Amino acid sequence: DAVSLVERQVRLLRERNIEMRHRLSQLMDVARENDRLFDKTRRLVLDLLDATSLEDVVSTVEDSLRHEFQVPYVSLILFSDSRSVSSAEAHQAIGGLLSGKTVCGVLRPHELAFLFGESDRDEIGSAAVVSLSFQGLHGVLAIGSPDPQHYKSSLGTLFLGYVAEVLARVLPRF
Amino acid sequence: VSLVERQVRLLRERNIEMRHRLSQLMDVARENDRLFDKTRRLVLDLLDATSLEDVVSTVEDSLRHEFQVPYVSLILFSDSSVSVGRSVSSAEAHQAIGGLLSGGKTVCGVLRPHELAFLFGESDRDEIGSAAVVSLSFQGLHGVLAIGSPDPQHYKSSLGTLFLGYVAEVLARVLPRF
Repeated sequence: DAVSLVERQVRLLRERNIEMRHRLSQLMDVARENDRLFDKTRRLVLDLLDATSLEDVVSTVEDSLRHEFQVPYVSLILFSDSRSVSSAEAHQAIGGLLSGKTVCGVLRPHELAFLFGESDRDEIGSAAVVSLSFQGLHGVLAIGSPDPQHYKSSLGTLFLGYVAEVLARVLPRF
Repeated sequence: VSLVERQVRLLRERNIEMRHRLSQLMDVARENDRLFDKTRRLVLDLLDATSLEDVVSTVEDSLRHEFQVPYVSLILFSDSSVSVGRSVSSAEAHQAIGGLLSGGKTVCGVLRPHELAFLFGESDRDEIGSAAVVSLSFQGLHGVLAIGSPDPQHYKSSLGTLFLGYVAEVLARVLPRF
């Protein structure tokens, strides 16, 4: 009885210590990931600020999103009356999507077609899109993944809005 | 009964040490989230700055009241020094803290009295325990940015390392425009 009590103290302490090892490990994982997202975002921001052409801006954003952030599907479409479409062509295709806020989850078939092309549409389960606007509408930036759980919430798609904020301020310089 | 007593004693120590370790890790994660957000906002505010005054004012107000740093120094270098904020000549800067301007590192966030007195105007700068200093250079040396804390271990923090350096890089790029 006296030993059974202290034995139970040992079981309870072990359970607690195992539980805290799980939390510690889970916290160290998210810490490491935020360090990455932070570093990749920094390099993106500085590379965008140091861009000398519109082509270098586009290349920077696509290279980073695809190969630093490991986004399966990336679409950056700039609007121009001069890839890029007319603003009027953009509203004809996907008008009803743009209206500062990030839209995510299951987009409509015809919107996935315009952003990601006919082929890729079908392998995209979730997607997040944002308008590139700062003192004018400069285009649209979209990211997509086959996992429909990825890019369903604001949490998973938060970086997209941060990039769009900076990218939208950089596009007018060209 | 003494094997089981010995077991409980070591399990308790281990348990206590883990709790504290996990607690600190949670505090650090929370502070880093707060700092990520303030940095994001500062970067955009800087890109949106419409003047030199707006640039320097935004940095100092943000670092002091958003980041909540107790000691803040922003000095711009200029021969013809005319400004609301602090402005000294590059020559004068280098006489006081030139080793750090040239890209040098301090030993354990410890500045020397004359360096503290050059960087920090706060009447209680004598209470600074550690500091981080970074020069503002991008296609030229534009000035110096410095933060200080009463805590001697603060120079090792994510603020002192990551965030300050990134703020400096954006600030160094934006200053040339004015």
